[PDB]
Amino acid sequence: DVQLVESGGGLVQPGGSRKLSCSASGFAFSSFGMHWVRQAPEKGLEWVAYISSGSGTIYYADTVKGRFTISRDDPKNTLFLQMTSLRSEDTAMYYCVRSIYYYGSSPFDFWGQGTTLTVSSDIVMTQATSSVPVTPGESVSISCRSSKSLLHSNGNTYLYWFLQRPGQSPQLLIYRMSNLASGVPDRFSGSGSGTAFTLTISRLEAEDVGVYYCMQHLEYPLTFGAGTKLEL
Amino acid sequence: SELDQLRQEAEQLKNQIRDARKACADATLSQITNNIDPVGRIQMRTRRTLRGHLAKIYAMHWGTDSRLLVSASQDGKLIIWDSYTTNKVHAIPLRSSWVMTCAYAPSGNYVACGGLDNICSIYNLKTREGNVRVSRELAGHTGYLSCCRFLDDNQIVTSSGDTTCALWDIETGQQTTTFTGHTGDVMSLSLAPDTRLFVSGACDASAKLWDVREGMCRQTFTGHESDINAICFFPNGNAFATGSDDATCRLFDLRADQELMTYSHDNIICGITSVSFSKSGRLLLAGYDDFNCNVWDALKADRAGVLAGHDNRVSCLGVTDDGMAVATGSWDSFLKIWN
Amino acid sequence: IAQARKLVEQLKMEANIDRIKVSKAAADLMAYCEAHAKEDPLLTPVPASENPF
Amino acid sequence: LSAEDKAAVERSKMIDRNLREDGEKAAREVKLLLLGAGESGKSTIVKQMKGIVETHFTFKDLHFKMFDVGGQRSERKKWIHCFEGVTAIIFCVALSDYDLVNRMHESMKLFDSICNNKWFTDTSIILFLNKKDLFEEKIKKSPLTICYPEYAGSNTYEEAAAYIQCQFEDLNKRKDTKEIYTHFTCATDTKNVQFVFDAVTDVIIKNNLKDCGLF
Amino acid sequence: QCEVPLVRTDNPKSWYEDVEGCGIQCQNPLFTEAEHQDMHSYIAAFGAVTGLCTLFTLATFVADWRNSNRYPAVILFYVNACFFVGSIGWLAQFMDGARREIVCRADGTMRLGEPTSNETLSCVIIFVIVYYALMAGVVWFVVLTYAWHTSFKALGTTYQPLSGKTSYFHLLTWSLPFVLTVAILAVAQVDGDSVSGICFVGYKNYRYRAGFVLAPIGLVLIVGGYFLIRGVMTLFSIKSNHPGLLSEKAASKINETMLRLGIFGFLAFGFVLITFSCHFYDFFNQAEWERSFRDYVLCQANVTIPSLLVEKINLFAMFGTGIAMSTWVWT
Ligand SMILES: C[C@H](CC[C@@H]1OC1(C)C)[C@H]1CC[C@H]2[C@@H]3CC=C4C[C@@H](O)CC[C@]4(C)[C@H]3CC[C@]12C
Ligand SMILES: C[C@H](CC[C@@H]1OC1(C)C)[C@H]1CC[C@H]2[C@@H]3CC=C4C[C@@H](O)CC[C@]4(C)[C@H]3CC[C@]12C
Repeated sequence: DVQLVESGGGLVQPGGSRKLSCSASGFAFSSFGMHWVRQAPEKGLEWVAYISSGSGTIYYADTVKGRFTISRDDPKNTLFLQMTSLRSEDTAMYYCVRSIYYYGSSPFDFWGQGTTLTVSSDIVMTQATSSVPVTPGESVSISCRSSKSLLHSNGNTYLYWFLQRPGQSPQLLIYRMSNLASGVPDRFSGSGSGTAFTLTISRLEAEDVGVYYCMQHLEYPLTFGAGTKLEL
Repeated sequence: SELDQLRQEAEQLKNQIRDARKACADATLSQITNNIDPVGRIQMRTRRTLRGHLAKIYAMHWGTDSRLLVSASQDGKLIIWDSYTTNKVHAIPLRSSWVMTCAYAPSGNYVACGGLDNICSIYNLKTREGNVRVSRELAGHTGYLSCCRFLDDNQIVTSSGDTTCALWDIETGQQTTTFTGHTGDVMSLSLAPDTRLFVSGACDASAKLWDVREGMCRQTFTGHESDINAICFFPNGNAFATGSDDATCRLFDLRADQELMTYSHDNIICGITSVSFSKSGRLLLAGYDDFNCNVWDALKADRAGVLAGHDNRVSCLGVTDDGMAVATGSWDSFLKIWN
Repeated sequence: IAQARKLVEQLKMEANIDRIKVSKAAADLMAYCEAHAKEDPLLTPVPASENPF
Repeated sequence: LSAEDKAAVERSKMIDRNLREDGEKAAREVKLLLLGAGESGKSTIVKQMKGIVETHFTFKDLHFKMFDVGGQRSERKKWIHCFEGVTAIIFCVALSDYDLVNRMHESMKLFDSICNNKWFTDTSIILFLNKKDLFEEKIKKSPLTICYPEYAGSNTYEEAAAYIQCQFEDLNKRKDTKEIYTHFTCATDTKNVQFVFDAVTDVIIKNNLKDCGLF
Repeated sequence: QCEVPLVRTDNPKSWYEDVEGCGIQCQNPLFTEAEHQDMHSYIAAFGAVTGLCTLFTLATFVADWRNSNRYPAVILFYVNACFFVGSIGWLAQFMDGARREIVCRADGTMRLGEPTSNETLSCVIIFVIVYYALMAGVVWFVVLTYAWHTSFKALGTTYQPLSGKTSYFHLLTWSLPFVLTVAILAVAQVDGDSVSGICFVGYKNYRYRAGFVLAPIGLVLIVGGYFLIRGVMTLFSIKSNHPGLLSEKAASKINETMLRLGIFGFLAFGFVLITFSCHFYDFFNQAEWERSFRDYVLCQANVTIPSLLVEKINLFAMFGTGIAMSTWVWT
């Protein structure tokens, strides 16, 4: 029973400091490369920072570089984000996302519940459709086009489909635009080519409604889509 | 005298069997395939050198992916390699350091292991916690696990040194069927392509054809002079090779119910310990104690090549399920990937 | 004593097998080896453009 | 490499580092194969010094691992090569069964078979002659000459025991590569484990001075 | 026409100061052809014997390379390989016309600071072979002594202190001599000699010779000597500090090892002393010889109108060093 629990949110004065703690409990935390992704109050997801297994590799988004410091305590099973000089553009819900990288692994599989923090060159993923109404039992087709070709030389085409249901944390659906995530029904099917991708859902039911995000994992700014919203 | 008459009847019946399998042996396989043009010389270059182990590696098995393989050494850990990039995807610390066998499930979720501890421990790779975890410990053998082969994610056949092969049920953890016809330590094991019946080679110098569903010795193949340490089916499923301590490989046929030919050589006197056919079955790989592998033209018995890359005797040997590469594995703690 | 009986019953159940001549069981092995000669990347080494090693 | 292949290589390197650390940690423990005749005094020496059975004990900052394998009824020649590169071979012989059925000749056969094996051509043998206190009085009643007819000596303990020692230490055919350390298992607190420690430090010193290229 | 020890050349850097028409002749004018041929035959003899001993050691090591590649010992193989390469570099002088190609230019003047790449590069390649082989062998010897010290510190236990220092040893021992030789080549101090029959550092300006030779050799004496004394003291103290009555055989082998280390340490010390003594004798005699020779030739000039032993002793010091590195494998 894997669980990521974030704590350290609240109202901060701008230019202040705060530290968010994501206490992991229910898996080998030492083996998982951990991410931080944030979501503006009504906008799509946005990558913040990442620290690999053994803390041997770190990256940051250019927006939060220098100000934010990611760190993990493997013995205590806790992931930190020591953020300094908070701007008015950091008022967002922060998710800690586990990800394990080996041949055939499903990174970004489990997402934390999210902590609300409020204050007083790269690849661009274009989700053209931003809203499409649908009735249950039908077949829906969500599209996502990239700028750079995500089909790597080794054959892997690094594109991930996330679904965020209302008042929930986004869950992994498809990794590398073909492979179904563990515990996902076989209604969802990923297809496409380089710079053109499509998530098709056959026999849509009342659980598929929400926002579908399109994330690339080719290089290390991790850029999400604007998000396609399903309604009734 | 009801024992003596019964033993004499057994002897007469064995003489009848030999007479029958002699009556239907007119042309030597070598004589039929005399006009087939040879495969020339097969030169294979070591592509990868999977270099992680710190002791003699004893077993090795390819995943059905033809990319992931698992090697079990006596340092007390079996590693799962990405052959294409020589990356280690898992390093599973074992309870017992003494390991003689290793199997990779055809689905790729499970990996079996066993040795001198008599327990065939099965590990669960694809778990929710990201750490390889011991699924079951299949105890019940009284010898030592010499070979393990997966049928499904549920069934596994095991080859112990108590002269018995057993078919297990992983969930329940109990023996479903116990195949007991041998009179010596059962050293090797090989599933048919359809997994409807398997074959085991024992220290009795005799291979036996078992039926997984019945549990009865269908046919018994004799001819070897010493312990047979390796069995492998022909890709057809109607023939299997047998490596022994005679330094000779023999290709037995299931339908003809006898040996077809022998893969011997004069300056080869070290006991072979691993066999494997190529994807087409034309060339028979063979891992000797000369510290080198050999490549026999499995239809003509003339040697085609030599995979001489190892500083110690090759233990394990496996051809990929797409016949792209072989992977020899020796006591020098390295396992090359030839092509 | 019953072990000898078991061995006799084993050899009895092993003696009533429908054998085929080696002339046929050899032709089948040869025909199979020949039919799949193109799908053997160790017999005919594939070019480095499609050899993943 | 890509974003994921780099992280996969990082994981590979990290588990390779852990594998190396586990290897160098486990390679500093001295390993000893425990052999002996069928129903000999193995129990006494395995209990005093603390499928396959492994007993891990420490003595004067030296971690010993004894692999009591004799519980395995199979072809010994088919798994004995797993135990090559072991430091010593603790070989216990029940000294009291010189007459019982013989069994002493069977223990001599086993010793002769394992001491002159292909794999143990250099591994020194720590021969324990246990059940000394029974053998002490047993020879006064039953003469040893029934076991060794070529023995013309006094029917006393100190001569008969020394004769058995000389007959066992004779069976090794390479007196330059491998040594044989004999002890008469005593009920004293730690003299048995002390003797094992002494023999093991001796073979370790010889191995180290060989590794320096100096011997 | 100019004087006897000057040969008529036209190369700009070649000529002697205030005499543009001619520089310095090929053969060292301070020595007679008799001394030249005697020294050549002597160098041939000891160079050949050194090469033979080092090649025997290399052959003994390579014959069983699998089981005989234990790391604290294989350093002897590496020292012997370095000294074998050094001896080959020394004997490369012995060939028809090669000596004139190695000691002098195509004009006829002996080579004075000759990283040039103008006419010939043979002087540079032989200088680098000899100097790098010597310095690599010597630093390898110091690494060997360190490896022995640290190994004897952990004698009678399974704790291997050289588990992860083989790479670091290799990097250091192959880096330091390379940095030193390329530094010498950049400063362009490579002079030639007729009697020595090779190119070496700092013949004219003995400051650079003194520095680049006696500073490494003095340094390695101090470090090697220190580690060797610590190793012998360890081996001495083990007999008492072992809590388990080590056998008479183990004590016998420890005592035999202490003896070998002691005599080998004294042999290395003796060789360094011989080197230093010979170098300082030459440093002192040169100041008198540069004047006495010019006076002896001015005699004939106005009429018109050294000790070879110390050279032999110094080359004996180096070749004896090579043989004393080879003698370790005599079992
Ligand atoms: C000692 C010195 C350096 C020798 C180099 O170390 C090597 C390689 C032997 C040599 C080289 C050129 C010689 C000089 C050449 C020219 C002269 C002018 C003459 O009138 C009188 C003689 C005089 C001054 C020589 C004395 C000896 C000299 C200085
Ligand atoms: C080969 C040797 C280096 C010894 C090594 O360091 C070790 C191990 C001692 C070098 C260093 C100085 C050189 C000597 C210095 C200059 C001269 C004058 C020359 O006219 C005649 C030649 C002569 C005397 C050289 C012969 C070769 C010598 C001894």
